[PDB]
Amino acid sequence: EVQLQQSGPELVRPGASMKISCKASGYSFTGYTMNWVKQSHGKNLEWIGLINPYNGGTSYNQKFKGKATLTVDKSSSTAYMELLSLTSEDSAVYYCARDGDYYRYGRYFDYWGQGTTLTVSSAKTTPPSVYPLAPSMVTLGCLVKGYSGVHTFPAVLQSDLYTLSSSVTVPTVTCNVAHPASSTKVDKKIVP
Amino acid sequence: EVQLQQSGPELVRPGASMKISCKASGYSFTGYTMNWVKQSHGKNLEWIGLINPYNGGTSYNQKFKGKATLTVDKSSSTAYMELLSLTSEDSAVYYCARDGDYYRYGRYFDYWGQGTTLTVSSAKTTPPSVYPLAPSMVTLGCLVKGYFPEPVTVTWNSGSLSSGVHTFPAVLQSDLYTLSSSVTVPSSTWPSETVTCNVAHPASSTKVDKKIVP
Amino acid sequence: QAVVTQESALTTSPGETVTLTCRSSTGAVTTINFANWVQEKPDHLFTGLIGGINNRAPGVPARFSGSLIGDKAALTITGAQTEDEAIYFCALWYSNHWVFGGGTKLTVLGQPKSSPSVTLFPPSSEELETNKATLVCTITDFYPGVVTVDWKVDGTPVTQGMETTQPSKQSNNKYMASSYLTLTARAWERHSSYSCQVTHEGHTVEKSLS
Amino acid sequence: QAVVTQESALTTSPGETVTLTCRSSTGAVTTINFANWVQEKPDHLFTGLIGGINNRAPGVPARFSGSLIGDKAALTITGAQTEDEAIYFCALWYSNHWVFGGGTKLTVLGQPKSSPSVTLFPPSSEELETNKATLVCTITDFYPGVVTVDWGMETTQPSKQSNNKYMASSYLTLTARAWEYSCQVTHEGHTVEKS
Amino acid sequence: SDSKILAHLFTSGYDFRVRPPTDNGGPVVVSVNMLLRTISKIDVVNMEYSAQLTLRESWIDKRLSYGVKGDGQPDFVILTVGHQIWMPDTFFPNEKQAYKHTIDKPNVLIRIHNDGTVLYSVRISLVLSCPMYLQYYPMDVQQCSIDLASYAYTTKDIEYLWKEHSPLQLKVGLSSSLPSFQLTNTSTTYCTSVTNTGIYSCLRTTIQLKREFSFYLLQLYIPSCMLVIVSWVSFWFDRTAIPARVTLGVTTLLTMTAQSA
Amino acid sequence: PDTFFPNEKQAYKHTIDKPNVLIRIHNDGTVLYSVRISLVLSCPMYLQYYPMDVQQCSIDLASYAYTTKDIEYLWKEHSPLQLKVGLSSSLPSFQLTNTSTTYCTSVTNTGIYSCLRTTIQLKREFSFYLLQLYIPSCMLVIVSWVSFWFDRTAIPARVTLGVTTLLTMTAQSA
Amino acid sequence: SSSLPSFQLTNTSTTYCTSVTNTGIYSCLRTTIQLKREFSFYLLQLYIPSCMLVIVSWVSFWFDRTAIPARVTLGVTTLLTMTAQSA
Amino acid sequence: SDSKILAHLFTSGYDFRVRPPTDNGGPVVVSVNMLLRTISKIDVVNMEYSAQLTLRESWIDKRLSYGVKGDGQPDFVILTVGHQIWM
Ligand SMILES: CC[C@H](C)[C@H]1O[C@]2(CC[C@@H]1C)C[C@@H]1C[C@@H](C/C=C(\C)[C@@H](O[C@H]3C[C@H](OC)[C@@H](O[C@H]4C[C@H](OC)[C@@H](O)[C@H](C)O4)[C@H](C)O3)[C@@H](C)/C=C/C=C3\CO[C@@H]4[C@H](O)C(C)=C[C@@H](C(=O)O1)[C@]34O)O2
Ligand SMILES: *[C@@H]1O[C@H](CO)[C@@H](O)[C@H](O)[C@H]1NC(C)=O
Ligand SMILES: *[C@@H]1O[C@H](CO)[C@@H](O)[C@H](O)[C@H]1NC(C)=O
Ligand SMILES: N[C@@H](CCC(=O)O)C(=O)O
Ligand SMILES: N[C@@H](CCC(=O)O)C(=O)O
Repeated sequence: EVQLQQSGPELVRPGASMKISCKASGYSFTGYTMNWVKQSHGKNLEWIGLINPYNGGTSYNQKFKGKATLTVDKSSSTAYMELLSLTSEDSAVYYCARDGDYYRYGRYFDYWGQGTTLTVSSAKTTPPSVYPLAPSMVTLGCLVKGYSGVHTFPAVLQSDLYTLSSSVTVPTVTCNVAHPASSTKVDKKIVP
Repeated sequence: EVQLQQSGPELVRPGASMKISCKASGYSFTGYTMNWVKQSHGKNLEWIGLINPYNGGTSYNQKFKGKATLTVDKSSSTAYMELLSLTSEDSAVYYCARDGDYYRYGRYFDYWGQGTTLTVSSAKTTPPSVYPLAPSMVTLGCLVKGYFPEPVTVTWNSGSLSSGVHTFPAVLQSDLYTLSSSVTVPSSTWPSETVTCNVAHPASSTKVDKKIVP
Repeated sequence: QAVVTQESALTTSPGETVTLTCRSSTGAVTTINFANWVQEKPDHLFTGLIGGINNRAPGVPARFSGSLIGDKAALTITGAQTEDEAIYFCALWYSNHWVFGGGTKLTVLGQPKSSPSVTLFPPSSEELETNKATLVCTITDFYPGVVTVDWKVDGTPVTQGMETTQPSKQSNNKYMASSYLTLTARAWERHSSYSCQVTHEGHTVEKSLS
Repeated sequence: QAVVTQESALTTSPGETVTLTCRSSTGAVTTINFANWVQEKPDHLFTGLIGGINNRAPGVPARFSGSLIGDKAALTITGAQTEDEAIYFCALWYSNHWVFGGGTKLTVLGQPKSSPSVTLFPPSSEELETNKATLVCTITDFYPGVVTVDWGMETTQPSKQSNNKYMASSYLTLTARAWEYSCQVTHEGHTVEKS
Repeated sequence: SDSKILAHLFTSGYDFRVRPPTDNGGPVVVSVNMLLRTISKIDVVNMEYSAQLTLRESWIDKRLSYGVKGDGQPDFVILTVGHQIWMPDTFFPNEKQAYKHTIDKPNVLIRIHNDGTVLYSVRISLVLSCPMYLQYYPMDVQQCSIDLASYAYTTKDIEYLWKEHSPLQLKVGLSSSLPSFQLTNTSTTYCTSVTNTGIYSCLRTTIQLKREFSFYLLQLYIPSCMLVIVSWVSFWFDRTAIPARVTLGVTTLLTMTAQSA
Repeated sequence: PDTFFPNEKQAYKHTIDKPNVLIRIHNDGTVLYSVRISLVLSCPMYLQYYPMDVQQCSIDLASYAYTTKDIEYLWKEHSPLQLKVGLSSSLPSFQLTNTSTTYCTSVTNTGIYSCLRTTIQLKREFSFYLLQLYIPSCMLVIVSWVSFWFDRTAIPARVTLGVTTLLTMTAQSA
Repeated sequence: SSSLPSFQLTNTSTTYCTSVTNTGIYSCLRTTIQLKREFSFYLLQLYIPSCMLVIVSWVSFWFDRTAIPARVTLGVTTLLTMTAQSA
Repeated sequence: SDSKILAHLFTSGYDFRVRPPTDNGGPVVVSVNMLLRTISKIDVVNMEYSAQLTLRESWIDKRLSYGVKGDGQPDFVILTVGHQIWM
């Protein structure tokens, strides 16, 4: 069985540059060319470029011309990708997807990696700003900002910080908002 | 012995398109190129086009460029012909005629098929309207008019008077076929001897008789 | 465009030598026309005789032979037989396609010539109720089976509305045909005299009605 | 520039035949676009299905098949299975690079459908004080996990619950002065709206 | 008419060095048909084979359209000499030797259809390398190929696609000019590869050659059995007359060597 | 006419000192074109009767670009094919028994192309195979018989004969 | 390497060969390939058949010293054959 | 665009016979890449071998610069026929 194991997740400051790997095993590494795909929260899947292990030859998407640099280490069967001048926009999950054909370009995808999550941020710890929300069964809400029926929804990214709310259906209602990294726990009484 | 058996007769409505076949046997099918000829009642013989079985290569008459599409199925030794956007003008008998030379174009005809009669009419199943045809020797006749589809059957005196009867070929006068049928008898037997013509259209179970009065 | 021309029909006795001709309208029939000759027996039986350069179909009798007599293609049957009686189409090759002729109905005489029996029927008052007039003209007992049907309405010859069937062998080996005339109900009342004339072997047989 | 378009989401029952489509913005999807199809299982599991000329990845089930129906690329699953429920991205090759689509969230049914329970919360007084007003339109209990929020906005990604009915939250951001409204959710049919 | 149509096409500003334009800026799509005429000289020592074929290329060049819908003008116009047309700079990657046939007149055919579609036909004799594997030598099958790709134009400018219907064709008198083998199977594939200068589109036609056995039956197996059997007829000579036995065994053995050599 | 030889594998025009061509333009517009050409044509051979076989080799001639609507080939009416007197004397191994002049017009995917075909019939000379194959083999088989006249006791002589002639037979065949 | 059956391209090098001539000093590059001759052929077509040939010359040590025609026929044949093979 | 860029390069006074100029008057540096395709017919008698290769040469010719920094024009332009370049 073939496998493409990529490096772990990374956190880096803007302006810096880091390099993620993709160790291939289970096949003649130098036979299939490697693609690099970028999945961001803001957009769709983007094709960064590709490299032929046997050849060293590369071809980039005009968009990533200069942002990415594809290399390959034949000895270790690993494909690398440099990312330069990292910014907020570079915060994404980077996959490596193998091409299909044996010692030739087939233009179709085989196996991908588990992905590598790259986070580029320049904000220090911040206490969660809790703002209570309110309008049989009445539903109440509790909004965390810039940080039976217990529904905590996903966390967005508003202005370089996070923000989620908290529904809760019931026939003194209060919500506990804690934050380990900031060491701040706040309560907000839900009043009509 | 070589043989070219074509598909049976076909009836289709205008605008539609059908495909007739030509199964070849008795020779190395892929060796002789096939011609397609169209014989219509309105005109002469027309050459539609030809195809080389071994090659897949085709060459059409400018007239039928787009109307006909020659193909070939090597496995079954069959030559096909598509006909598109069929109209009244496409009503004809289509023959397939083999070329003469072995693995080369000789430009001469060998064997033909029995032919395939293609009838294109948007006509509805219509029974025949029979009209009497009256004038030493006396000649009487019938007129099977405005009927479809063919065929029809005619007799005289329910079969009794079977001598001297002539049932003529049909024609397409108003999109509906039409034929007539005469008979010869001594005058002393008409209007003296009582007589009538029997028409039988099987396509709509219509068996109408019409007496021949002066 | 280019038109191929043949004799409407020809006659010959068993044993004699007859020659059919194939004329090109653009000029003389040259070798690059690859004059072809095809035979059509009754019941739609087609088979090739001559063609190509000087090739002939498998089994074509030795009596059949092709040539370029004058400036048209010839098809000469030396020692005609009874079974040779059929319709012969010739086809010329113009550049990239075939053009057929009108065909020649060769008759091998195995029966005395019989003049046609023409009868012209008046459009039954019956069908006039449908406001439609149809004149039937039955033609029987003639030989050879080749007749020319021409209509006439008050002297002037018919140009439109006429349809004549192809002669057909009847019981007694003679041929028969029928020719119709299409007219509005209005026309029969409007025009008083009609005649269907039939040409056969030269002479003509006229039957009219007022 | 060139944009690839797919159905936001589709539904089908186990055994049936569903078809996803991939549309090109520049024109018809031709063979030199080398239409590719990629599957994404939950937890970021990508694998190729079809692509190239008419090549397919190793192990791709026979039920999967590609074609050029009409003037866009098709991906037909004949005899859908439970495990076939995933997100399908198609990619077209334009000259010298790949362009992906929005993806299609194919759902292979398992639980009876469920209307989305919507509730629109207004901005609290603590926000209007900060000079920044926020609206929260919470959506709970719905299936399949495909809703479309319609009110500066920012809706989260569908996520299953304890009862297997995906949920989500929508955030309409404004300013205190702007503040000085209604959220409608269209879910596979009727449209639940509140003001 | 035809000479006038050609005049109208080159009287304007036409450059045969410029790649034909495209609606969406895409590459030029070149459909390829290939007619194998003869496959000969299958060299097993130098692992190569000779083959003569008619290459047929077809692409659209809107700059050469003259009739568009036409229906009043000739469907296509044969390109006469002295008129330059951009052509795919295609070559054969595995060709070791190649010849165009230009006797009396060059063996080419160029047509310019009203819609701008161009047909290009040319006779070419090739000597292609075909790596052979003789593991089963006497009863082996080899697969030889003809590769076809652009040399200078990358994937953004030129893309090759096999004709949709019958991309590869064989002349009737091919198997009869190939006595030693039997052309069992053919295939039509793509071999587009990514190089250091870019990604180049590539087609690959493949023929499968089955080695005829009758020769090796008669020239190897039969005569060796006949040789081994002779070594046995010495088992029937009295053990006292050993000169006869040795002469047999030794002769057949020596002969066996020669045959193998 | 852009004529070529469909079954030609190699071809050369002769242009020494001056090209070997002749062009004439008659008053009526008729053009004569003559040219020397050396060819290497493919000729599929059938060796069923090898030693005493006859082969039929051909030269095909057709237009490459011009179809049936533009150019049509026809063999000259009188003596289309001619042989130089010193032809059979430069062909020692065979005997040119018969020649024919035919047409091979074919229908291809690009159209219908006119084509001529001249054919020569080659009869393999037998004298060589008589002297180098049959005679020496009979002579070899006959030698294997002279061992039937040696006493049955002297078998070394018999074996030496039978074995030698047998081995030799092999070599000759190879 | 698959089109090179008889050898094995073991090593390559990239060097310079700039030389000083009578017309001046000319820059020069030199690429070098190292070819290792495949042995399987020579094993089967030379060594094996020669050992087999030498071994046959030994089987005459087991024939009675009285039947020398057998011994000579062996020794001489193998010797002659050895010559041919070498040629 | 491309044909225009080529026009601009040869519309001036360009001579393909003149060696490209240099900043310090030094020689033209020609970088060489070599791609061996096939190595065949290794003749031991005539001591020679056959080999097909793709030669790749790269040098700077400031006279042919058209975009300089570019970043607005195509990175490079394929040289069409009819345009002479010192090689
Ligand atoms: C065995 C040698 C002695 C002298 C014997 O010779 C004879 C009889 C007398 C002696 C006892 C005659 C000899 C054949 C051998 C029998 C050999 C076989 C049946 C096969 O081989 C064996 C042994 C071989 O390993 C030596 C072994 O391969 C292994 C090991 C190798 O590495 C050490 C490695 O490379 C390889 C990959 O895996 C193999 C699997 O199996 C057979 C393959 C041999 C064929 C030999 C020949 C074919 O044509 C050759 C030549 O055209 C000729 C004229 C003489 C032949 C010959 O020489 O004939 C010849 O060279 O016996
Ligand atoms: C030569 O002559 C004989 C008898 O005419 C004929 O059978 C044969 O086909 C001819 N050969 C050629 C090649 O013309
Ligand atoms: C090739 O490899 C060998 C390994 O020992 C080395 O000696 C030699 O210098 C290398 N270079 C060449 C000439 O190929
Ligand atoms: N198609 C050629 C381009 C030339 C080059 O790459 O240098 C090749 O790949 O070899
Ligand atoms: N007469 C040429 C024409 C070339 C072509 O058909 O492409 C042939 O042998 O087919």
